[PDB]
Amino acid sequence: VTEFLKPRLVDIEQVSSTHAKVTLEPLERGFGHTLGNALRRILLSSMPGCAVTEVEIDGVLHEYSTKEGVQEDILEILLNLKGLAVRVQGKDEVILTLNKSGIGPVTAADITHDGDVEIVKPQHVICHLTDENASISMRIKVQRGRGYVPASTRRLLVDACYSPVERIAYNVEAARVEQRTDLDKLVIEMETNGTIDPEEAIRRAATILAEQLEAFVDL
Amino acid sequence: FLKPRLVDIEQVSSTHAKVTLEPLERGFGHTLGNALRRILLSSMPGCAVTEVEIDGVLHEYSTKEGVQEDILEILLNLKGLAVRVQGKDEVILTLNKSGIGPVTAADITHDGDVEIVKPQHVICHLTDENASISMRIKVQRGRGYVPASTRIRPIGRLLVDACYSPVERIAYNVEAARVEQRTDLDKLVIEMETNGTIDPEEAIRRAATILAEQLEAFVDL
Amino acid sequence: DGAKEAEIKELLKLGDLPTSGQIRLYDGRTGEQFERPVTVGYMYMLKLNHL
Amino acid sequence: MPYDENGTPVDIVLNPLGVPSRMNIGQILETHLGMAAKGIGDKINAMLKQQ
Amino acid sequence: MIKGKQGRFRQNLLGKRVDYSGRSVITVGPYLRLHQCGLPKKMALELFKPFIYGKLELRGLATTIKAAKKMVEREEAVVWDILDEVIREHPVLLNRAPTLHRLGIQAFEPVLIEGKAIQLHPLVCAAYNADFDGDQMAVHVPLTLEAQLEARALMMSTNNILSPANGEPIIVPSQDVVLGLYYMTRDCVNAKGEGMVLTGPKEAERLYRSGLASLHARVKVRITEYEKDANGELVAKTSLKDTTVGRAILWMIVPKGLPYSIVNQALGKKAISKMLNTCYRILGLKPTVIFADQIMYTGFAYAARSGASVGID
Amino acid sequence: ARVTVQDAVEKIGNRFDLVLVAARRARQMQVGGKDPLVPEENDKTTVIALREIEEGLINNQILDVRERQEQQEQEAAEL
Amino acid sequence: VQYVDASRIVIKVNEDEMYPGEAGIDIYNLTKYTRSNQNTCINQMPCVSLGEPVERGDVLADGPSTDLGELALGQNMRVAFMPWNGYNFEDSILVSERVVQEDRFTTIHIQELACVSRDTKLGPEEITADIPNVGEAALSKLDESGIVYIGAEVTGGDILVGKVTPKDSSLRVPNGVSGTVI
RNA sequence: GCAGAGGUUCUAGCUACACCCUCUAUAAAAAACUAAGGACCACACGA
Ligand SMILES: NCc1c[nH]c2nc(N)[nH]c(=O)c12
Ligand SMILES: [Mg+2]
Repeated sequence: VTEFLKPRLVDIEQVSSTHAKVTLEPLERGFGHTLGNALRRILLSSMPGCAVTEVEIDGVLHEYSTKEGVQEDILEILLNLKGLAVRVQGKDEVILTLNKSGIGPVTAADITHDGDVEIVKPQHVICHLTDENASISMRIKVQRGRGYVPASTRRLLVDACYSPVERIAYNVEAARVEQRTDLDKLVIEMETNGTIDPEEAIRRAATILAEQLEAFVDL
Repeated sequence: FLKPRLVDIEQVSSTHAKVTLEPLERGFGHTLGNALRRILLSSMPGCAVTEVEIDGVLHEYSTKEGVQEDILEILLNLKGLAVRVQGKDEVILTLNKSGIGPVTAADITHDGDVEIVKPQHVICHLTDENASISMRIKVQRGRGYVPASTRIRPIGRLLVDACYSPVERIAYNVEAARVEQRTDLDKLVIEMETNGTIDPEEAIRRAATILAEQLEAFVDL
Repeated sequence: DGAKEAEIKELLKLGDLPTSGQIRLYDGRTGEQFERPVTVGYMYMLKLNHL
Repeated sequence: MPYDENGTPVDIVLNPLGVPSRMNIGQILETHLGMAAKGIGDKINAMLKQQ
Repeated sequence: MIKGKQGRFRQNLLGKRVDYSGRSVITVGPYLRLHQCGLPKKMALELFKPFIYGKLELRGLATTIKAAKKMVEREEAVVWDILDEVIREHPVLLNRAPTLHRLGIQAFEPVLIEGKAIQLHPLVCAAYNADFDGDQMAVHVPLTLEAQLEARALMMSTNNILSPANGEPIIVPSQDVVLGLYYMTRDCVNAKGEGMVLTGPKEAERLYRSGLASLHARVKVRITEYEKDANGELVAKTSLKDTTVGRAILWMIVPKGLPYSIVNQALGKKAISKMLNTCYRILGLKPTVIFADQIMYTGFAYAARSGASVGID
Repeated sequence: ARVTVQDAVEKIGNRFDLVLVAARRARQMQVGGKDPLVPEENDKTTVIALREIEEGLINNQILDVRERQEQQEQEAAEL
Repeated sequence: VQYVDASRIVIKVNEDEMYPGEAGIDIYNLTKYTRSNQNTCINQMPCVSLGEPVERGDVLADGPSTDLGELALGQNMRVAFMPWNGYNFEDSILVSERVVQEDRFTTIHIQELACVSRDTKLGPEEITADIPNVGEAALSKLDESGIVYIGAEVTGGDILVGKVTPKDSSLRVPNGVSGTVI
């Protein structure tokens, strides 16, 4: 009466380090959606990350106003800044801003990883600088926050991208075990920024929900 | 991070009670409410009749003298019968009432392990003083819904579809908590319209467990 | 000679139900509220013998 | 199944697209009036549940 | 007896009743892919009974064919596993009662379902001209390797994207998915999340699920559209385009080859038909099939999330 | 599993011809003891034959050459 | 209502209604589950109890699809007009498991199977359970004479009578048909 | 049926397309083998 089929992770296919498609064959009737919905919201809006997009404006009076001498629009740089994953810094607060720039596309590598910044993708390009002499924008996102916080709620303000998983999809199909009533089979597709592996992100989300249910474990 | 508690469990009525989970953070409360509602509605332990043997009738699709309702009507009434059992999984309850007056769950012989939540509930109406009714109703615990055909001896025993779900209607309301030290916290209040057989706090804790063991699969070994 | 819509609105007003006839609804699976409140009410339903 | 704020799950979900072409707009009026009648019934039941 | 519909030549010679055939009512079951369909468990056991008997004999579970007949009556778990193997790659013809056009009979890969009703993939329901008002489809099982190969090569629904009458997609989305996309691919002057800048369509989907931005709010989001201008080569172009969040989300469904202009409109019914036609013309048939299936899934999901409802007010 | 035969029709232009050539290969695979050249991913012989056409392992000309080679092998067996 | 039962209802007519001689009671034998012309069930359910004053022309017992004297063809059921994941695609209808759990739309179907013993050549068919080469479980449901016991649940393909080919002709449940023998 | 004869069984079972076994005067030791009479007309309903 308390024994329910316990899901087993039959496959954890990783199309890319960022993209994984974990699937559990058994689960229970109408449980795959429940576990999937719970997991989706917890990683999407409650998994903490260290990317504070808002950084100090340099050489621009307004975020909408565009700095001259850089091919990319200021808004295009802001979108790239949101993209940089930045691995969790040991210090929670944002502490790093470096604007060093060179002619052509300027990558995240120039900002560098002072202390625990640990930029996930040096290859990712922050902006394209038309002038070699001009050094501007860049800066580093290092404040820990939970989920996505918009610019309106939270110098230069950018909508925060703290959430590690860029997009997650949960799909349910009915699969019977041997000869039995069909039971929900849930496949979760997770694309991560790159701070953590998608499978590791699933593990982190499960522990976070378990802590909420920790008080009511029936001893 | 913060962890919820069942700070308040108020029994506004015997049928339905409200359960409060105060220390819930933003976003966590709505997720827990939805997951708890789904897991409670889907699969909770419960007690319902599964086999009835009226002494005087052979099949459900027949009438019995002195009984206003049909035998199948008796089975339909007995299907939604408020029964709790603790101890052994299955128990047989015997009903024997004679004379005029509608029979009720109180008329059933009382056993130590089983106590009827709703004695006032009506099974059938005895319209003849001479006539009498005798039956043995078998109650076992199960989950979800089990059709009569899916289950499974003599012609006398009648198979009745079992609805083990004790909860009938469940709603969760998420509103901002009254804590002042840290804002944005939202308390979760869950009201469970139940047949009365299941304890509210126990049902919530059991659902939380079932979610936890189902969730324990995701974390790596 | 049946009820006009105004009479149905008044009857709804008699109950706690909104007079608009649209009640905010939430998904059973996700638990997320549907936009554009849906129409909910009891309509007589018939099963046909073409089982 | 979808559930309203009170938590009552709707038993039948119908495609609303049959209403525009097959102009049986009465079924929408039927649904609204049924909701009103059940609202009356629910208030009566609530009065009856308590003393 | 010789002449007329009553007459044998019309009555039987022209149309002969066939074995391995069955009828049942139709069911939607959107979860199915376009190529596959839903087949009742019990119906399949009767339809594929000779194949089941042969597989049981090859397995050695049934020593004799009389024993195999008894096993099918018993319906033991072993018989159901044997049915799954036979059902895996034997295409089943699905025929609407009035076969006005060749599309009326289309083969599908059968998928075992608990229900007693055949399920037809929703996109092909428009092709059949069938509804779910208790419509009934005859289901036939091709037997020979020639028959199965013919079914998979030509009869299968994926092959007949375009109607024979006109070079237009006959799998054009019909009722619910089009409404869901139209709700998705719509613009509002003011809604929560308006004016934001989004990293990509993935971020648009994440914002929508978070609920911070509605489906139909306009945002400035970059779109990486691949252009097939180089014959057989995809040239990636990334640009900031002022579009709604919903259109950004749908862009993930669209393959890389198609341009972003097609999604930027309202995407009604003629619009989605033109989208499918362009997909078939530019990309291969298989990308077109995947695109159509993804369209149907996304449309149903976002129509359900939309909560479209008809009311007197 | 091949749910789309468009690549196979590229290999055999007639498409109707593709059913016939695939049928001969599939018959050889099932009734005859002929190893599937394409790896079998839990696939029926008809799908394996279609996969072989898509691979280009089997074509109408290739099947004819293999049949002729088998006829020569039968003469060698006769000795 | 002098006496009411599911089988029959007894009304004691008022003296003004009562004719002077040989009168004073009206007995209505309600028809129980009977095979309908369309294989449904005609069930007469009493709607009154003892002591209830019943006026002339009042409905004593509801018939099939009748509720308190009102025609009740079906069930008033909760309806939500929304497109839900495409399950309701063209005109399809979703239904909650709650409806099935409450047996809201469950219907009794009465199927009448007739086995005819005939004066065949080489002797007549024998209705007695003399049939050989049959399962013992099938014979157990049959009585000594071969007729199935009243109220015995049977499944498609199970034997119901004992007709024997004169020296295997016994009627069996049609496949996909099941239920008690009323 | 090696030809004749008998045959376990898993209705009946050298032909229905059939098939196999053992045995030498007649049945008895053994496993593998296979699909049944439905005509016409009205009414009603569903697509
Ligand atoms: N049809 C032939 C036949 C009848 N009885 C049989 N018994 C056995 N062992 N073998 C058979 O071949 C036969
Ligand atoms: Mg139709």
